[PDB]
Amino acid sequence: PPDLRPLVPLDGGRFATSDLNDLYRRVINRNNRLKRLLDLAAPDIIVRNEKRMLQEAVDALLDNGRRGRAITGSNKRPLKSLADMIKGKQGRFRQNLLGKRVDYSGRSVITVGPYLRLHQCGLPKKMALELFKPFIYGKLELRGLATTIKAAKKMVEREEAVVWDILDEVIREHPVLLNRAPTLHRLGIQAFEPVLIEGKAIQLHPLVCAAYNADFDGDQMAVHVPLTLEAQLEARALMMSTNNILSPANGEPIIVPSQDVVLGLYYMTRDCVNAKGEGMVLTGPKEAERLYRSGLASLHARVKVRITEYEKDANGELVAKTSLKDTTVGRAILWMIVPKGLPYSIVNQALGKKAISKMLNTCYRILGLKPTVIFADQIMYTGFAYAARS
Amino acid sequence: YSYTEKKRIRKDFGKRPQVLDVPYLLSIQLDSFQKFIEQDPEGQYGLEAAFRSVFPIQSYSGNSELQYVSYRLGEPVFDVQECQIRGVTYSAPLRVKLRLVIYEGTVKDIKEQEVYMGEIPLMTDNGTFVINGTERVIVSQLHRSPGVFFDSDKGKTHSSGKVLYNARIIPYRGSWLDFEFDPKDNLFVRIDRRRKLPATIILRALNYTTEQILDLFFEKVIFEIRDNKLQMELVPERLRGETASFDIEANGKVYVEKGRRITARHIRQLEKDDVKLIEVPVEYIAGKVVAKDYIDESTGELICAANMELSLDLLAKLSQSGHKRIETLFTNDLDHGPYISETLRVDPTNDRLSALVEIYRMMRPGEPPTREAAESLFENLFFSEDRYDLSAVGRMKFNRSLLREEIEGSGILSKDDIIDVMKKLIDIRNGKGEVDDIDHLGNRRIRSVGEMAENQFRVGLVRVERAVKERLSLGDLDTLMPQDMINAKPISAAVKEFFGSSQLSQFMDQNNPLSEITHKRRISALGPGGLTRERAGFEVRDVHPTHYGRVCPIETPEGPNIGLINSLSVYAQTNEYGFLETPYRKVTDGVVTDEIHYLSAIEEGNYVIAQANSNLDEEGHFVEDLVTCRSKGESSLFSRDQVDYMDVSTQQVVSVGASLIPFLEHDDANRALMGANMQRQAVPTLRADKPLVGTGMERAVAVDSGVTAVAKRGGVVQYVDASRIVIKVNEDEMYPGEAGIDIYNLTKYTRSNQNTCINQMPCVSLGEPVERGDVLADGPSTDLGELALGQNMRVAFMPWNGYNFEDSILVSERVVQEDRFTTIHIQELACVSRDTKLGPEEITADIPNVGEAALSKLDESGIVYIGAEVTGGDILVGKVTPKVKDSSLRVPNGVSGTVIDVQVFTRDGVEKDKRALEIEEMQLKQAKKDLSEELQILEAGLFSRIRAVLVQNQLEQLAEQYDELKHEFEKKLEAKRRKITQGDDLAPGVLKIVKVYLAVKRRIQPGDKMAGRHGNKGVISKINPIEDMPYDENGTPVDIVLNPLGVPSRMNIGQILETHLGMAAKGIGDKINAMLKQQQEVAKLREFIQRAYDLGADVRQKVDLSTFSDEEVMRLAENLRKGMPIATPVFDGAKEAEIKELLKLGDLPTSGQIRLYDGRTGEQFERPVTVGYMYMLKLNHLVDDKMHARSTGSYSLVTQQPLGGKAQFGGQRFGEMEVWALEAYGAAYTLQEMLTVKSDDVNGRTKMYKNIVDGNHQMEPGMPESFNVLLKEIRSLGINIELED
Amino acid sequence: RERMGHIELASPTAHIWFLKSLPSRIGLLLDMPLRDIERVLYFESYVVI
Amino acid sequence: IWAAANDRVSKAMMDNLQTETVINRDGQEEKQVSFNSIYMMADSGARGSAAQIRQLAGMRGLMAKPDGSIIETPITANFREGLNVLQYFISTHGARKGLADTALKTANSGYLTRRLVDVAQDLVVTEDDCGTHEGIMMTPVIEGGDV
Amino acid sequence: QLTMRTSSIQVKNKGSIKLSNVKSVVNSSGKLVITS
Amino acid sequence: ISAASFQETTRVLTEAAVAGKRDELRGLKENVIVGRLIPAGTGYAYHQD
DNA sequence: GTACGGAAAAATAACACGGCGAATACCC
DNA sequence: GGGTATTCGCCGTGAATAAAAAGGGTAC
RNA sequence: GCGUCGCAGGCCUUUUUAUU
RNA sequence: CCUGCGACGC
Ligand SMILES: [Mg+2]
Repeated sequence: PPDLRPLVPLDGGRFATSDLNDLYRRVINRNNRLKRLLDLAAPDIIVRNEKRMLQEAVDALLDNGRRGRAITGSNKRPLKSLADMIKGKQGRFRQNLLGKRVDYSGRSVITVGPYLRLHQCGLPKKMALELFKPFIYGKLELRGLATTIKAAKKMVEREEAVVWDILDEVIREHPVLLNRAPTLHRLGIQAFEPVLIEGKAIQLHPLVCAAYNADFDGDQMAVHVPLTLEAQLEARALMMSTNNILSPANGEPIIVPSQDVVLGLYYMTRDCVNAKGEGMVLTGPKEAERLYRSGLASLHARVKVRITEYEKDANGELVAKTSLKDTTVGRAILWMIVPKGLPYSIVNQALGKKAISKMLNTCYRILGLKPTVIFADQIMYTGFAYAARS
Repeated sequence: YSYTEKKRIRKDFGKRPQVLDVPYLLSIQLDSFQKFIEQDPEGQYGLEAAFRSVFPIQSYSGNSELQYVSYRLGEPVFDVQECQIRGVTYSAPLRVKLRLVIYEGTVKDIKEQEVYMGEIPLMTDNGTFVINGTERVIVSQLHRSPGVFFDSDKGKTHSSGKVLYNARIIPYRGSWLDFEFDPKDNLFVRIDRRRKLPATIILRALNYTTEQILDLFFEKVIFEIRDNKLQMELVPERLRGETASFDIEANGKVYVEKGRRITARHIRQLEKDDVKLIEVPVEYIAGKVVAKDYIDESTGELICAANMELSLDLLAKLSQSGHKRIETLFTNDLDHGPYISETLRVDPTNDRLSALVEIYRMMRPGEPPTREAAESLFENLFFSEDRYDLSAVGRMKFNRSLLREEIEGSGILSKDDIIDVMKKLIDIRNGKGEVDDIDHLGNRRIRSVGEMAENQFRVGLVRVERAVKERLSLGDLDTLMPQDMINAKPISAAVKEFFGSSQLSQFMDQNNPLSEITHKRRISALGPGGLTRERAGFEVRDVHPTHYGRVCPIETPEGPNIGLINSLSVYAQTNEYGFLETPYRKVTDGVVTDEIHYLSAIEEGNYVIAQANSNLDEEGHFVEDLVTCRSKGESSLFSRDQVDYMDVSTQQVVSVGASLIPFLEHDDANRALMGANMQRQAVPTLRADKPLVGTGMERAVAVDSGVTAVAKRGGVVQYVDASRIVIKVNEDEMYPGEAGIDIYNLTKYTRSNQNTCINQMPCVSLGEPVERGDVLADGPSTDLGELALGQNMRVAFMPWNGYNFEDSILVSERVVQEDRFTTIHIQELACVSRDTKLGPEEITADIPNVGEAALSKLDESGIVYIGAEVTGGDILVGKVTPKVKDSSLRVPNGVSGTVIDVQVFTRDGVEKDKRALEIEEMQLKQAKKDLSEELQILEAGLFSRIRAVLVQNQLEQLAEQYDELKHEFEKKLEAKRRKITQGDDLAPGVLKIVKVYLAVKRRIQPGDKMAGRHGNKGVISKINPIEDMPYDENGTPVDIVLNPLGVPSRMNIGQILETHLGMAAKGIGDKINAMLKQQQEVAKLREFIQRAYDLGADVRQKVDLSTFSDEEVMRLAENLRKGMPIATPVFDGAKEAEIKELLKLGDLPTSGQIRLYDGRTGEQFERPVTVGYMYMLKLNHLVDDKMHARSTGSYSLVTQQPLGGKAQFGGQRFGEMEVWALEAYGAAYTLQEMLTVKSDDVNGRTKMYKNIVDGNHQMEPGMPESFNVLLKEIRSLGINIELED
Repeated sequence: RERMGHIELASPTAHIWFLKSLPSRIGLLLDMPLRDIERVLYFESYVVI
Repeated sequence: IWAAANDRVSKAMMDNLQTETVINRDGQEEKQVSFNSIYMMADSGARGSAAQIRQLAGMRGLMAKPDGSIIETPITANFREGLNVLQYFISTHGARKGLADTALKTANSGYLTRRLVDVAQDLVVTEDDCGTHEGIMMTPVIEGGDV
Repeated sequence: QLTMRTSSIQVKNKGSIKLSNVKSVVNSSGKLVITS
Repeated sequence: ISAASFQETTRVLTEAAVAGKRDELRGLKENVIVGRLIPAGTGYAYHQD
C-alpha cells in the first residue's frame, strides 16, 4: 500500500523517492519493456536477456544482496528490499513490536533526596504538570471551573493558582514507574510516590541506588505514569520499592547501607580509653542523648546505661527485662532507633557494614516487613545526621 | 619578561632546567598544507607531483599530446572574516597553463592558454577550513605503512596449537598479494582474500620452469657414480641434526659407526680430516628427490620427470644410460624444509598458459578464459604503473625488511622482489628469522590534510584525463583551443566531496580553546582505509612501549573507541616519510650536550635513553652510579658510562590537554583520563578566573589558538575601545613605503558551533607600550593571556546530611548571587523565502488573521526588532505564500531569549529591503572610519611636510601628490563599497534568507554537571543558603562542600594537594590585599613580594624586583591581591615541604585543616576538616536541555507510534529489557497498556483519553497497527499469512 | 494503507527465498544441485522435459 | 624477593596504621584503635579496600605487561610522593587494558542475556505437584584444596 | 563482572582416607599401587 | 513467531511457508507481538477465568 | 534539459568465529 | 565402484540512546 | 456540545560527538 | 487518518 511507503515532501519542492518505490518502478519498467518487445515478435537472444534482467529485478526487489551484487543508487550503499524491513535490528520486530515508544513518559537527571522515604520520590512540578494533563482536565471539568476543554487547556497553560492544587490532588496516591537506561534485572523498574519539588531534577532515595546501580555523576532515569486501576494496583502491590527488598537471584537484601550511613554509624558506635564523661551511671538513652547534646559527655565514653530490652521468646508475646549494661554513649543513642524485638548484643559492638546488614536481616527475620522499612529509614536518617557532626 | 607577563608573574616551581622551548602546537597541519599548497620544483610533494603523474596525455595514435607547463593560484574574493558572515567557501581559483601540440615528428602550431579547473579551499592561519561559513578540522589518520609484513597465526587454527606463518604485501595503491602456509606444509598464495592457490602457479606465471624453481629454493647435491662402491659428495654441515643409519667410511678410517648419533666433536673431526667423498649404500639413494630431467644422447627418451621419488628401476635406467653426475635436492627437518616440493606436487599445472588461465578464472569467476585476456589481467596487477604503485616510503619499508642497502626503486613489483619475499618467508618458517609487530609505531604512518587532498586531486585529475582522452579520440584539431576538453566538474566534485562530507572532515568543538587545540592535534586510526570502531580487537587498543614521547597514553575517549582516537604529544613531530619522532639530548662521554636529535621508532631501539628526571651536578655528569634507562621496550638499571641519549623534557610524554592537570603523578591513570576528557567540555562564564594552581602551559594554549588578538607589530596603543583596538606602529618596524597603523576588529557576541558565545574583551590601556607577540584582547576562557576554563572557590571535604551522598555537590547561594557560573547560549533561527509557482513569496508585515499584538514587535519591513525579549510563540519574520496563506517564522515552544543580530541575505535580482540597506550602511560606515583613520594620519603627515617646506614647483608637486592620495583613497572606498554590495549566492529557487539570533543567560541550578581537573565529576543536589554553610572563626563561609569518601576508593590525591596549594595561594593573596587595603609604603610591599617569590628550594624562576619601577610593583600588587598564581609542572611539581613553607609564609596552619562551626545549629565539629581552594569547572551537561515530558502529541505515518526526540516533542522508548523486567513481575496489565494503548492503538488511545477526561480508568486492548504493517509487509513477499477464526 | 495491487508478469520468475536460502527448497524437491538450477534460471544452460 | 619486599612494606604499613595512638587513661599511656580518617573509612567498609591503602601509603608493587608477563622492576613509590614518568607509563598499560576490557565486555554480556531470555521465555509455573519421584543428589562440591 | 581477555598431594587436616573405585595388588615392599 | 523475531527471519519464515505451520500463542513473546495479556501473573488468572 | 534506470571499470576495497551443506578424494 | 569423510564455501552473528550535519537522478 | 472550512507537521540512509 | 492553530453555525 502507498501509505506504507510514502513520498514525503521537502522544503525545496522536490519529492524524494524511497527504495521500495524505485525497485517497484524498475520491475514495472522492465516488465513493460518485456511486453512491448514480445508484442513486436523479437528473436530469442534479446528476449532471453530481457527475461534474465526481469529475474534479476525481481530478485533485487525481494531480497537485495543474496544473489549477485546488491544494486546501489546515488549513495554507494545497498538498497532496502522487502526482506530488510523484517529482519535485523531495524526491522519491524525488534524496533516496532518488541520495543516501542510510549506515551505519558519523561526523562530527567536524577539527584539525591535525604528527606524522602523508601516508598516515595521527588518529582518536578514542570514534569508533573505535563505528565498529568487529562487528569487535571477531568478534575477541572468536574469541579466546574472550566466547562469547555479549551478553557481548561488555557487555564493549565496560564498556570493559575488552582491548577497546582488540582495537580497536588491528583498526585497524592498515584504511583509512577521510575526506570534507568540499562535494565539488567527486574529491580531496574520500581514504583514510587511523587512528591512535588521545585527544580528540574528527580530526587531519588539513597537506599535504592544499590538496586538501581546509579550514582549521581550525570546519570538519567525515565519516568512512566500508569493510568488504569489495574496498572496502579500492579505498581503498588508488585513493583513498589517496599515490596522488593530481597533479590530474586540469591535471596540477599538490596537495601544495604552505603558509605555515609555506615561511616556515621561506625563513628558513633566506638570508644576510647579516656574522654569527657567517662565512668558515670546513666538511667537511660534519653539521658545519654541529653548529655551528648548538652556538651557534658563525649560520644565515645564507656558508661553504664540502664536499658529495657524486649524479647518475644514466648508464644508471640514480648517479655521485658532490665539490667545495667557496660556500653558507650553513642550505642545508647542508636538503641532508640532499634525496635523492641531485637536484643542489645547486636548494637553493643562497633557497627561496620556487614554488622548493619545482619542487623537488618535479623529485623526482617524476627519482626517482619513493615517495621523493617521504618528501621532502614531511621538508620539512614541517623547515619546522615551523625556523619555530619564528625 | 614582556609587557604581558610583567602584569602578573606566575610563581614557577620546578628544579629541572628547560633546554628546549615548547614548539608551535598547530604546526603539523600548517606544515602539511604548506607542503601541499606551495610551488615546489623537481617533481616533489604538492600539486606538481599530481600534475606530473598525469600529464602528458597521449591519444590512440592520433599524433596529439596535451602537456602541462605551470600553475598559479588566484586570489580569494573574500577573506576569512567575510566568508563566515556570508556563508561561502574560503577558496582560491586554480589557473593552470596547458599546451597542446600536434605531429604529422615536428609541430606546426602551438596553443598555450590559461585553463581554470575548479577551486580548492585554503587553510586559515589558525588551522581550520571554512566550507559553508562554519570552521572545520580535517583529522589526521593513523594507518599501516606500505611494504611487506610477516605475522603469526599463534595456534588458533587446526585446533592443535600449530603455529602458521604468513606474508602480505600492502601497497599504497593497488591489489594485495598475500602468501600463506598449510599445516601440511604447503605454501599458498591468495589475491584480495579470494580462493587460495599454490605459489608455484604464480611462480610459473613469471616465466619459470621447474628446474629454475628448484634452483632458487633448493641447493644441489652432486651424486656422481664412480666404478664401484657408490661415492657421493659430502658437505659436513649438512649432517648436523641427522642420525647416522649407515657407516661413514673414507680412506679406510672409521668415523661414525652404524646407529650412532652425530655430536659436534665428530663434526670437528670431519673438519680436521678434510674429506668430501664417503661410501653410501643403495638403500639411502631411494629417499632422495631428483632435481632435473635426463635425456639419452642415443635413445632420446624421458626417463624421469622433475620432483619425484627415486626407485631402483629408474636408478638402473640412469645406470645403463651413462649419466655420470646426478643432481638431487637436500632435504632436512630443521633448516631446509621441502615446502616447494610439496607445493609442486599439489599443483596440477605444468605450464605458464595454464597458470594464466587459472589466475584469470580465480580473478574473473564466470568468464570465458582467453590467453590475451589473462595476459592483460596478470600484467595489470603488480607490473602496471597505473593500477599498481608503491611510494618512496613503501619502497623503503620493502627494502628495509629484505636487508637491502638501496632504498630507491620503482613503484611496480618485479620477479626478484617476490622471490626474496618467498625466501624470507621460508627462512622465517625454518627458524632463521622472526615476525614483526603490527602495533609498532615504525610500521604505522600518519596521513594529514595535504596527502589526502593530493590523493583526491589525483582522482579528479585521472577522471579529467580520461574525459580529455575520450574527447581527443572523437574530433579534429587546428580549429579549437584547449579549454573545452578540460572539464572542471570531477575535480570540483572530488574536492567538495572530500571537504564537505567525509569521515575525517568534521566540525570543530568551539566551546574552549583547549577543545580546538586538541581537535586539531588529533590522531585517529579510523577513516577511509583504516580500522572499524566495533571490530578493532583487544590487541590494537592497548598502549605500546614505543608510544613514549609520541602518543599520549592517558588522552583517549572512553566508550566505543578506546585507543583508536589518540592525541599527539607536546614535543612530538612528523618525519619526512610520515613517522613520529621525539627529541633526545645527545649525551657524549665527557658532558651531556644540549644538541637535540629527532629519533624515530626504529632508531629508538638501537640506542639507550636515560630517564627524564635524573638529577645532575649542574655541570653535566650523573650523580648516581646507576641510572634507570631503556634499550628495547623494557626498563632496566644501566651503568654511568653506557648511556647514549637523554629525554629533552619531562612533559614530552603527555599531550597538551594532559599537561594542564597539576599534580598528575599523584593521580591514577583512569582519573587523569577522565579529567583530561572533561577539561575540554567546559563552558565559558561571564568573567574569566585565573587558576591559582596551574602548570605554565596555559599561555601556550591561549597564544597558539586563534582566540586572542596577538599584536603583529609592536608600538603604542592609540585608541582603545570595546569593539576595536588601534595600534600606532613604531618607526623601527614601519615599512619604507606607505607607512600606516594596525587596526584590530574584536570579535564580539556571536554564535559558535556548539551554540555558545565567543567574545573578545580588551586588556590594554591608552598609551601603553606593547611589543611584538603580546596579546591585546582576551577571548573566551582567557584571562590576560592564560587559559581560564573555570572558577576557583573555597572548598571543604566533609559529609553534610547526605547531600553529597554518592557524587553530589553542595553549592552555596553566594556562588549563585555573584553569577560566576552564568553562561550565554546563542541559537540561530532561519527563514528561507523560496521562489515557487503561483507567484513568489514576500516578507510584507501585513499578515492576515492575526491580531496587532503579534505585529507590535514587527517593523514596517516585517522583521522583529533588535533587543526585543521574545518568548515561545512569537512571530519573528513575517512571511506569506500565495495560494494568501501564512508561513511566517515563529519561536518554537520552550525556547526564548533576546534578539541581538539579524542577518539578511538576498539575491542579485531581488530588490533589498530597508534592513539590508541599514546593514550595508553600517558596514559602509565602519569601512569609512577604518579608511578615514589612515586618511587623516596621511593628511596630517602631508600637511606637516607642507609646513616644513613652507618655513614654488615643490608646492605644486606636493599638491599633485595630495590629489593623487585623495583619488587613491576614493578608489579604495569605492572598491570596499563594491565588495560590500557585491551580493551573495543562494540555492536555485531561493529568493532571500533571513536569520535571527536569540541570546539567553542560563544560571546554575541543581541538576547541572560540575567537575574539576582530576576526574571528580558530580551533579548539584541542593543550593544551600549562606547562613547554613559551615564557617570558620573569622566568619568566612565555604562555597562548595565536597565528599571525602571518593578519595580512598578513586585514587586521585592531586586534588587535595591542589586544595592545599590553592589555600596557601589565597592566604598570600589575602595578605597582599590586607597590606594594600591599609595605607602602606612601597618598600615593605616590595620586600614582601620579593620574599614570597624567593620561596622554594633550588627553583629556576629567579624573579628580581630591583629592575621594576614603583608603578610596576604597584600594578603587580593590584594584580596579586586576588591570589598568587602558582605554576606546578607535570612531573617536576612542588613537594609537600614547599607547601608547608608556603603555609608558614602566611597565617595558615601547616596541616591545612581548620575547625569549622555549623551554620544550622552553631556547634563546632569534632574533627578539623580540610578547607581550601579548588579550581572547579562547569561542563556542557545542563539540566534544562535534558528535561523532557509528554502526555500526548504527534504520531508517525507508517507505524502509528509516538515520535522520538526532544525537539520533535517525542516520547521515551520502552525497549526489550523493560519488557523483560515487566514480564519478570506479574504486571500484565501495565505491559498491555504500554504495548497497545500508549503506543499503537488509535481507537484505544482516543477512548482512553475520553475515559480519563470523563473519569474512568478503563482501556480496550484492540489491535496494534504495527502488527498490521508487519502482516502487509510479509504478505507482499508472496507468503500467505492471516488470522484464522 | 490496506488496499493492494498486482503486477501481471509477462514471464514467470523464481522466488529468491525458496531458492537461495540453504537448504534450497527447489533443489531438495527436484533432487538437483543449486548451481544447475542457477544456470537454468539465469539462462546459462538447457534442461530436457 | 620483590614480592617479599612488597609484603613486608604492606605489613609494616598495616602495623603502623592499626594503633597509631599514645593516650593516657589517668597518668599512663595505653594503646587503642586509631581514629585516622583513612583507617576509619577502610576498616568500616564504607569505600576502599586494603589494596587501595597499600597503593596509597606503601609501594604499588609488581605490574603486568600487555603481553602478559610481569616487569621485574616494580613501582617502589605511592600516590602520596612524586612518581616518575616510567612508573606512570607502566601503569597506563594496565589502565588501558582494564578500560578496553570494560568497554568490550558489554556487547557480549548483552548478547548472552538476550540469548538466555529468548531461550527461556516460555517457562511459566502452571501446576502445584505433578507427583514424580526423580531428582538430583545434592552434594557439597570438593575440588582438592577446600570446600 | 567476569573476564573476557585470556606429582604429590598434601592433605589439609587429620582424617582417615576412603579409597573408592580402585583395584590393587600387594607388592613385596609394603606399598600400595593402583591398577585401575 | 518467536523463532523469526529472535534470529534468522528468512529461513524460519521459509520453513513456516513450506510446512504450513499453525502457531498458537501459548507464551509470552507471542502475546507481546499481537498485543494482549501474557499468560503470567494477572494474565494467568485472566486466562484461567 | 528531460528521461531510462545497466554493467564494466573504479587509477574499487579487503573481519573473527561458528554451523551447515556440497564438491571431492581415500579405502577397500 | 560404493561408503565414507576431510575440506572449503557460504551465510548469520557481533549492546542502547540523545544531538548535529549532509544528501535523497545524473547523463549526452 | 459537536460539526464544517483554511494553515503547519508525520520521513529514509550515512557520518561525527556525547552519555550510561 | 492523527495532532496543534484561526474562523463560523445551532
Ligand atoms: Mg554514573
